[PDB]
Amino acid sequence: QGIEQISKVYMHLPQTDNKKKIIITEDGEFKALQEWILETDGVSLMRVLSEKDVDPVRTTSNDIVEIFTVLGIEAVRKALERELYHVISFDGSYVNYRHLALLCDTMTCRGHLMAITRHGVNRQDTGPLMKCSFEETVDVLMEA
Amino acid sequence: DREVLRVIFPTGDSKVVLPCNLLRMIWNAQKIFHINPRLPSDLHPIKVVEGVKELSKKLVIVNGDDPLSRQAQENATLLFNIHLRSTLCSRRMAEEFRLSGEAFDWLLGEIESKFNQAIAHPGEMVGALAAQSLGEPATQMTLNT
Amino acid sequence: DDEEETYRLWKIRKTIMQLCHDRGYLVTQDELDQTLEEFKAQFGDKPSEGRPRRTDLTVLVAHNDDPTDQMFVFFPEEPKVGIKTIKVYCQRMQEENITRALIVVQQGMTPSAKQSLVDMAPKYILEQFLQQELLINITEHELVPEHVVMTKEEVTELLARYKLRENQLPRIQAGDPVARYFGIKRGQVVKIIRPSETAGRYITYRLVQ
Amino acid sequence: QKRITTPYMTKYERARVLGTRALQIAMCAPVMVELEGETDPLLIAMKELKARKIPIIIRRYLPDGSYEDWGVDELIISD
Amino acid sequence: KSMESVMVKYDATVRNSINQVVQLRYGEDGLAGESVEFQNLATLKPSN
Repeated sequence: QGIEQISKVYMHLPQTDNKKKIIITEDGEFKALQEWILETDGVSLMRVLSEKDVDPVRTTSNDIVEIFTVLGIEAVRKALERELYHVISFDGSYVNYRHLALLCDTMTCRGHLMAITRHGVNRQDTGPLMKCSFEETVDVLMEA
Repeated sequence: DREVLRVIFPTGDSKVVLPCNLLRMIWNAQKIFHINPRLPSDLHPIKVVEGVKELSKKLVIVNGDDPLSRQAQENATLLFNIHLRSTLCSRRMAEEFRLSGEAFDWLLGEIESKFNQAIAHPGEMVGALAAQSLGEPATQMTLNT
Repeated sequence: DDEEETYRLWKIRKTIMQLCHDRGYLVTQDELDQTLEEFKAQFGDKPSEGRPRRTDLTVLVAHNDDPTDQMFVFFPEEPKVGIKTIKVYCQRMQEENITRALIVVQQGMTPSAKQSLVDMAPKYILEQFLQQELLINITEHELVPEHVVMTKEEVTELLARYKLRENQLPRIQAGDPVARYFGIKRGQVVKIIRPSETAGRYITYRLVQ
Repeated sequence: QKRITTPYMTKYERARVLGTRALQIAMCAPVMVELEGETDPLLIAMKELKARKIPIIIRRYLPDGSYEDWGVDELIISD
Repeated sequence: KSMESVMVKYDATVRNSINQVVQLRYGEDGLAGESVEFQNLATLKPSN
């Protein structure tokens, strides 16, 4: 039974208002409801979404290349923003929103996921005298 | 606007970050003019309505006249206008705040002047400012949780 | 089994009846909310040795603005599709005078077939899908904002209002799930409308290249 | 006309106008206010700004290649 | 080292070094993150 890669799946119902089901009543009041959620160890989301009696809207995964292949590019933007917010606000700290938005916008601007790394910066429409300040001066400048 | 807020904020919280404070600006105007919250006021309500309209007109973020430049302006200052209309309504400012006529033009003139100096300045290196604003809270991050 | 198989064919059908409704085609109202037992009674109880053969499921739709341009969708029978099998369809389009066509591939296709569809560029444009991907509408997910495609008269209003070129916009490659859901070609501009917590609403644009 | 930029003297243009005008005074340029016992070439250049009497024009460069010229008299001093 | 040359140009658009638009308005609102503070809506929470 089951999907090949997901190995262990837990079960619990939360008490926080983070994973609860918040509904608007007929009197327009916000009411929170405890609902069972499931968490796995292993990811193959395209199949888990296709199964029955599994919410296809709110189900997500904490790996973003998977969401990139499965959901798109804007979903990567929003998921990356959400994970940055969750790791920042873990110890009660706080950082303004404009910085998260600008970072997760310049990080997914050219269409695909380019990491802020050595060979992620190596590729853009940049000049020759900037790639000479990074460890491959002579060869790229000979090309130029 | 009440129905639009319920879809912008689905969870239901109310703590948002915005320009110039409004409750403190009402509290100030209640004391620069010795407002006595015990007697009837002289603030005609259709004055409140039209004053808030005229003030909302002079808050331009995207200055233009043609469409696609007249709807992006309404998208930019969408939340602040909702907040301003819900706080300065005719019922509340005749029931709780009880501002006078003289003390309302001051408040209107100050909202605009403390908004126009919150706009960003053309030339600040926003990129580098957002790169060290996230890196130093990476220092507070726990090593292995 | 067939209960799993009569369920999927109803689900995949309901998805496509929205996908073509998004692209601006005319789909009757009750076709959108066709419940399961109604589907089971119309097309057949089971496709295992049944009346639903994965043919008798095909759909032909006409555009709203113009009754001439039409779109077809095919459901191949074999797991992986060969060469003349699409030319069987290419002939079926050749006879009925329809250029917009889709094929709901069952499990896969051949590299030779991959060659056989990129050739007819100026005519008979076909879109290749997968059976698995159409099982869920990704557009109604939580993270995915609302996209809208702009006519070529509106795009020339941006670049003249913000005094831009078309190279200076944010880019999106025509290979991600929402670029194909809307059937987008290179050189088009799509408009995203998302709500934010500082302003309330923010409209951004993407160039598909 | 068609001036699309802000009528407020930004934070950076106020720091460069005060620096340049102060250096011109140190090299014997004629002042444009009635100072009273003032000697610091940067204290004088600050009270000329308070009186809107600095003879300098700012050329703002838009990112499409155009520009427009604002007289320091015409701008609303931020501070 | 990644994001060094992003800045706000004189028409309120946040552009890259090669003038590639990144945001049509800074922070989607147009305001500096220096003169803002917390408030309450007081319209979404109460009942009908």
